[PDB]
Amino acid sequence: KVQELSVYEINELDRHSPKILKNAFSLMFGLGDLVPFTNKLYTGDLKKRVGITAGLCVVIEHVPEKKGERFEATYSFYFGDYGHLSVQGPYLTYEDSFLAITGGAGIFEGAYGQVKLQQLVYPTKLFYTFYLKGLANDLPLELTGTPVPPSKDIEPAPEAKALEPSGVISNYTN
Amino acid sequence: KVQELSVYEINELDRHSPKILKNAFSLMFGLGDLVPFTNKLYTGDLKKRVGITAGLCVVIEHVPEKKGERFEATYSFYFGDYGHLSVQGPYLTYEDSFLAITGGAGIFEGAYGQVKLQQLVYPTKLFYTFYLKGLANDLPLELTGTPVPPSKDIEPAPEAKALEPSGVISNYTN
Amino acid sequence: KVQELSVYEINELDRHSPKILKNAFSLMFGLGDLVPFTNKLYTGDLKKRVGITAGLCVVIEHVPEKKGERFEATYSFYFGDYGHLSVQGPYLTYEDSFLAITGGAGIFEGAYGQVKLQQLVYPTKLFYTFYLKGLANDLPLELTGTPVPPSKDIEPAPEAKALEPSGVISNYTN
Repeated sequence: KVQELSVYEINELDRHSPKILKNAFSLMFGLGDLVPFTNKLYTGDLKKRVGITAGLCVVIEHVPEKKGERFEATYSFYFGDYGHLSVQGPYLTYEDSFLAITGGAGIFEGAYGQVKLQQLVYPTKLFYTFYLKGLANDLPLELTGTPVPPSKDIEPAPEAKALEPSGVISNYTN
Repeated sequence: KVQELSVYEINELDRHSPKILKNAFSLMFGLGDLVPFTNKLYTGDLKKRVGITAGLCVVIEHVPEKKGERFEATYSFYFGDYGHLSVQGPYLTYEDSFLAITGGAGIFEGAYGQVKLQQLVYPTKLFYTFYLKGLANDLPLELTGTPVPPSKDIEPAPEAKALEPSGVISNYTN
Repeated sequence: KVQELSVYEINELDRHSPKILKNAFSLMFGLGDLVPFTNKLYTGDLKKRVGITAGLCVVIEHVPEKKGERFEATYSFYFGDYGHLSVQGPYLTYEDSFLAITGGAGIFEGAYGQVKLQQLVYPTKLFYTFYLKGLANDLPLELTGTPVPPSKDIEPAPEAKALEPSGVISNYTN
């Protein structure tokens, strides 16, 4: 069975990220450019800080027709002591995409399926919906609150941005 | 149940690829050298352009006794509107290898198994056979035409090279 | 059915590894720094050389309060003619972690699950415990011997370090 899990990834610009290694033949982004990154991750209902994303975007090409870039991305999503999910696939700055769920650990051991990536504000706000298969158990209720509908205006709960106990999961990843 | 899917990956020299990021203290490839890449991808029967490969080869070592290199590769195969497959594992310039199928998306959601990489003409032509498990449905017929047996002299159909509708899949990746 | 598999990873200083690609503006590791690496891999009982590890550590952040680093790692474990296992996940220099098994090839085709990483000497000796599902067959007995108790003092069997027939698996990876 599929268990839907939604999360918001927010770049609050306080993690030295993105770091752009610029090597391409072109002034614009192009093959050769690498972007290691790490953003914050919140629950789909925006009530709690869960952890971080972490990994590498490999630039594949500039896409002038779409005024954007194609990256190939390899990264993980960290949920404090619950574990993590890993993914691989396309990040297009100009449109939504789906990535492969390559596996997980902790409660996410056995994870497979795909995840939808929706960019809400370039490059600071993204919304994901994992269509998760393979998990041993139902997801914890803490993570499965009704998601806030995605739009450019979303913000995590103030207590979650503030790292108050009510706004974080235990040992949220940082 | 295994569904075999074969494709040809061709470097037509028009995608700025490969891009070599040099760090090893050697005239030869060595650990430290990174090689982002993206080549064109055609059906196993060579009749249609499907998309591209995209990702990163990490040089592991030069192998003088084999006159070649070992890379560790993490990358995806894009099939236009159908989705993508992702892989991880060894690319040896000097011999065939098997890589892990880490997952997929679109029609390839749930994909697992291994893929055989056959190096046909270095560095411009490779032939792959995915031994695909976990797919929801039989693959579309236009992807499963009897493959052209691999040889150094294979060429995509002229319609596929020229990007005519009869020689491409819908929204073929570029 | 889960099959447990333990192996030792040792940096014997003869593979040019690790290579530190320094891009962060600090003397400390930081986002931007990339570390391609490849170490030797021995059985859990330390009697046999099996192969190598090979891949890339991406620095995510320095963790000064823990006197260590967080990396996001993408790499494979090579077992000679047996095949390989691929992983994605966290490597923290200051505490044990679990990584996702993203897939495998050979006897490891269909592999999934998670793997524990335990550092014994930073960064030259590590001990892993794979929790493997999905395999077609029971693991070969030469890989499932009782592990040597993990400590900073572990050493491969003399025959294995010297690459004598009795101390290696067939076509052990190098």
